[PDB]
Amino acid sequence: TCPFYKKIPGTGFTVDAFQYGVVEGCTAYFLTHFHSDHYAGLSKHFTFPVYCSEITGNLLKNKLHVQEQYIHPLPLDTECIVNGVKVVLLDANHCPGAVMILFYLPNGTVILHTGDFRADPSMERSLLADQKVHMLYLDTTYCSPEYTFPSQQEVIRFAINTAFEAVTLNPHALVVCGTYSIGKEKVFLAIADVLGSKVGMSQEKYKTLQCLNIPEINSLITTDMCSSLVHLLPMMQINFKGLQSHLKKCGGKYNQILAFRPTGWTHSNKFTRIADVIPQTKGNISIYGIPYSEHSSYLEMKRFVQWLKPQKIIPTVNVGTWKSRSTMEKYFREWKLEAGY
Ligand SMILES: CN1CCN(C(=O)c2ccc3cc[nH]c3c2)CC1
Ligand code: NI
Repeated sequence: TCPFYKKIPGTGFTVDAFQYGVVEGCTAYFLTHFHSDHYAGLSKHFTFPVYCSEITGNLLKNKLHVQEQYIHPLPLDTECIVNGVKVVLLDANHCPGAVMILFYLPNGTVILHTGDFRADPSMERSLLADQKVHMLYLDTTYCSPEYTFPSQQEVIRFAINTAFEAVTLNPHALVVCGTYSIGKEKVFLAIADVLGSKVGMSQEKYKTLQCLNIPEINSLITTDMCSSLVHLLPMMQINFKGLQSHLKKCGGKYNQILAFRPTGWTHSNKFTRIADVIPQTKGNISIYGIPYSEHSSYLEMKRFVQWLKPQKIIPTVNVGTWKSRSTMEKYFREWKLEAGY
């Protein structure tokens, strides 16, 4: 059964609701982004209209084999009419193709669904600018003040400088970056760029990246592993055993591995600054966990909501426990009282 927080009232619409069979009364299914918790259920056999961004539509067609006749891509920042209701897609600052959705209900109510997002001040100058929003369906992933992390720019600076130092000291070092979904591409692209290398990867991962409309991508990625000194592997292989195994396969080209795991928040954010981060090392392998987030920090989320001043907030993450729900509700009230809405 489809949960209430995936339904848009006064419409025939659901958001990220593909794992519940045929949802009674749903005339159009929206998909915010191509992450598996959100697309779970879509396949070549899906025969209802799916509304999404162009990038998301490319991934549906080529990775899930959804038939073209049911994929309805919409341009960003453009008023569109869907089944008699005005909608707008906005960039979510999450992974490639991820959007927020504005719904203008026939009765005058305005609803913003953030999908997954990393709130940014730049959103305060989109089409949201002087738009009254009555209901906000909010990505509350990190809705607690302990969740701090650096800017994406600071984390990339650390990664570039770390990789460049290591490989300039040892030209026979290989760099490895973990991945398990789309998103966080800047990590491996920025490192390859500083090293003057293409990024080497599996055919399956290459296929995925070719769907993302990234400028000059043919110049940056390859399936020829032998030509590359930056390799991408599944996140599950980024451990001492898995990396030792990989090094064996490279045929004595390399004698050291520097590897990166781009996590979200971890407990070491409560203690350490990005400049001070150190790896776990065993012999000729080192592994850095770097806090590259594609979700709002607590402070970023707070600033967005206090700027927007919604009348009602509906959380879409951490909704399964009474303790989480009570904690989030207490922060929303704090934010409202501080800002005066
Ligand atoms: C930053 N943002 C906050 C929310 N917001 C309103 O609540 C609002 C109030 C009054 C009018 C009158 C026309 N449009 C309006 C929008 C728009 C500005
Ligand atoms: Ni996501």
